[PDB]
Amino acid sequence: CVNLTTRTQLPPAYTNSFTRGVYYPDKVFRSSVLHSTQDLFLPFFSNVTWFHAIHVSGTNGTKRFDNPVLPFNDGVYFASTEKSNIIRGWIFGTTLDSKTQSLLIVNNATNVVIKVCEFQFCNDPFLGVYYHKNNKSWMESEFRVYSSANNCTFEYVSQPFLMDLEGKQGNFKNLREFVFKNIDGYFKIYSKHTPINLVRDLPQGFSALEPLVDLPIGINITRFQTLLALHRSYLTPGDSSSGWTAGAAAYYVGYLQPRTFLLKYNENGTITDAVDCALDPLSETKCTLKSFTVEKGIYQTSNFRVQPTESIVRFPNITNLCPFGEVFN
Amino acid sequence: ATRFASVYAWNRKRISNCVADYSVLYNSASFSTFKCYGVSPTKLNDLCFTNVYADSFVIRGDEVRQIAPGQTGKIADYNYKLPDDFTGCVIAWNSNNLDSKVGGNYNYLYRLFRKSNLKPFERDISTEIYQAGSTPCNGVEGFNCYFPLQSYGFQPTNGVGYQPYRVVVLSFELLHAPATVCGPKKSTNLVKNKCVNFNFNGLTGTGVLTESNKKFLPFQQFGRDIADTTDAVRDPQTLEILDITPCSFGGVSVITPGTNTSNQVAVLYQDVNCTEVPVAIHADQLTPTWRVYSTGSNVFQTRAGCLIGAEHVNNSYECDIPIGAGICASYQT
Amino acid sequence: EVQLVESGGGLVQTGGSLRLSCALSGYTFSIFPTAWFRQAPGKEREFVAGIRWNGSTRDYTEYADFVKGRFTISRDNAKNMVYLQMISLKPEDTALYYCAASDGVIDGTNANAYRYWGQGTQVTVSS
Ligand SMILES: *[C@@H]1O[C@H](CO)[C@@H](O[C@@H]2O[C@H](CO)[C@@H](O[C@@H]3O[C@H](CO)[C@@H](O)[C@H](O)[C@@H]3O)[C@H](O)[C@H]2NC(C)=O)[C@H](O)[C@H]1NC(C)=O
Ligand SMILES: *[C@@H]1O[C@H](CO)[C@@H](O)[C@H](O)[C@H]1NC(C)=O
Ligand SMILES: *[C@@H]1O[C@H](CO)[C@@H](O)[C@H](O)[C@H]1NC(C)=O
Repeated sequence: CVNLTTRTQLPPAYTNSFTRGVYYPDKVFRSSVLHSTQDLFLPFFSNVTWFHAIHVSGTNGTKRFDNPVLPFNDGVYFASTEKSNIIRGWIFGTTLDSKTQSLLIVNNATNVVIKVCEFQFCNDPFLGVYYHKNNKSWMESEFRVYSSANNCTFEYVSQPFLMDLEGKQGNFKNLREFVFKNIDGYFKIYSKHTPINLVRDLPQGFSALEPLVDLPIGINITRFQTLLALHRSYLTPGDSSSGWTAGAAAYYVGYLQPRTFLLKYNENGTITDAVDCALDPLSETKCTLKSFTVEKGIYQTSNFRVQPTESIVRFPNITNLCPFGEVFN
Repeated sequence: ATRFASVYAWNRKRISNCVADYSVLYNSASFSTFKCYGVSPTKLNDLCFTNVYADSFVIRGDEVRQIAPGQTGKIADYNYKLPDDFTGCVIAWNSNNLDSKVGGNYNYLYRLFRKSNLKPFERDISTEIYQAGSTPCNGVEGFNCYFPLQSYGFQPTNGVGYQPYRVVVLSFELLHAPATVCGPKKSTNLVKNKCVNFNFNGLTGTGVLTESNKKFLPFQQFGRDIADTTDAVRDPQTLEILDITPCSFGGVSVITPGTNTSNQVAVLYQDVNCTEVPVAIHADQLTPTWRVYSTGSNVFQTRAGCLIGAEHVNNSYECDIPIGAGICASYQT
Repeated sequence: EVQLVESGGGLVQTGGSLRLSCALSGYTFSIFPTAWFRQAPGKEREFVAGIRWNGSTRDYTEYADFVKGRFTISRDNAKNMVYLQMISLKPEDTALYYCAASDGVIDGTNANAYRYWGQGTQVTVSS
């Protein structure tokens, strides 16, 4: 119910996705098995819609918050590299309004609230925490994600728990990767947490995203957003400046496509490596041979066919004016 | 439920975020009626319909007669019109406990008239009074201000048909979610080192379950080999992994000399331990002959399998009848 | 079966008074409204009077305009019976009077909707 004021605009940064964005297709266990599966996946090096949520002072400073309406398409890969856990929740649905039911996932400490209700989402949803100066503690006091909820159909609440809310600075160290999918009346949420030391871009390391939760939900998700633990500049430790501000935090986005992937399950059924069939001819040969190593030789991978450029239909001429018009005229 | 909503205010309460066991819930078994027109949780105990809702409401006894599909009249018209084609069952039992009387609590009224019948799935919760045909009214004692909500027979009642029944319809109108929440939780014990048919979360297979040393991941449930065939299953009730193998699966060969010489023969069971041979053929055939070849003093084990009816001898001769694995049988003494 | 019996009526001098009794049995007369109708030679059946039990505090009475201010209708639920008092009768009041009840609550003026009808009694007014 609050509109963001004085928000800067910058070009959207891009970066290669590397091998990140790999999850277990199912719960089956395999030992030292090269399994080829066709499903939604993030192609390797297929760009990333890098977004920034950072406030920097000075003449060259910039106060950028990235919470747009990114289309969900047919699955989304979301990577957050940070340490203060500014990213807290996500918003999905078709209209993202009370007109139609919508999904709402919020990590506001205490519990991870998941709901499927006709939420009245505002223009700029966010999770704003005010710094209570009486005892110098962080708390949530700007829950403007939605004005009201109606026609509730599903709710899930986790056990109590709390984490640090201060916007610690320095090189990001915690990487959280999630894959959101929506297939045949099921919303699949994957997750994985890793420690790192890089400051920007997705690390080249490979790590599979194990299944986290499956939700029975009937909403037809087409568009989604993100929720940041906004730090209200009015109530901050050491200052009470006006406007909207936030600490150091970076996150990435990715779009899944229907691809065939060869996964190498090790002796204890944990994905150690993945190969994309439609990435390069070498990978296509590898996944056609169902092996990660190819020896010298020539292998027929597939066939190609020039698709019809256009459709042409030709029938005899009009000929002499028939009595048909005369009958109707 | 301690408090049951009235028929005119029936609640479309839904159940999820848990897995239920209808068998335990059915301990009372006090339901007066059982009208099931599909794969009911009681009838079928191996499905987990997702969009299943337990409508918490109370109706008068007679209304139990009008809880059939496509029904129309009184309750089926204005109070509670269930879907014309609803998948589920209707449960009704006469309690008369919460009402504190055998006639019916006054708070359990039922809407009527209003000249607007319900749809098979809609609800019209409203306290508005019936409108007259000459002048609108909304209460008091004006012109035709009949209250649509009429209390049940609070006065003494003779027949159970005029008493409040705590009727809940277990209708599941699945639209996009096949099955996520289970009502029934039929289960059995655990058997190991024995050929049996096992059904693990819908995966059906015949084999000999055995303790497995494989370390499945916490999320992992099933297992498979390079051949894409199940070879290990995790117990859904405990963090235990059990292997799966064919029961015995052997073939029977008859090592027999020429009938012109003798009639006694030997039986070879392919790649099976001799201990399982007596159960391999079930020993249920005619008492002589086969039973003698089922087991006996002369039983030998080889890479080929189990041989019964042939006496193993240290002496080695030319291969007369090829059995396999460098082992042959001969009729000579 | 629902049975309605009408008593009273007869021949009365113009300007007199009369009382008609309608006894109803076989259903719940307390709540369902009861309506008195009169049919005259050459006249169809039309609403004349009615009484309803809203169930809150009182019984509402509806009177037709042509007899408004002169015809009174009352109901005794304990006795399951209806009184209809008439004063200052007129020659045109001569007719056969019926009392009707409904299996449910219906509009008072809806004579057809009344599923139960009694035998009725004849009333004649002489100058
Ligand atoms: C699946 O298999 C892998 C590899 O076999 C397991 O890796 C194991 O990881 C643990 C620690 O993460 C290693 O522990 C070490 O074991 C040695 C030998 O017993 C011991 O001397 C050390 O002091 C230390 O405890 C272990 O060696 C290593 N390999 C194994 C167990 O074979 C992995 O843990 C397995 N997955 C699961 C879920 O068990
Ligand atoms: C913010 O701006 C949008 C843009 O039209 C407007 O619709 C909305 O009412 C404004 N206020 C809020 C609280 O979103
Ligand atoms: C798409 O969405 C519409 C409305 O949101 C819904 O009616 C339809 O079933 C959906 N189709 C799917 C999920 O395939």
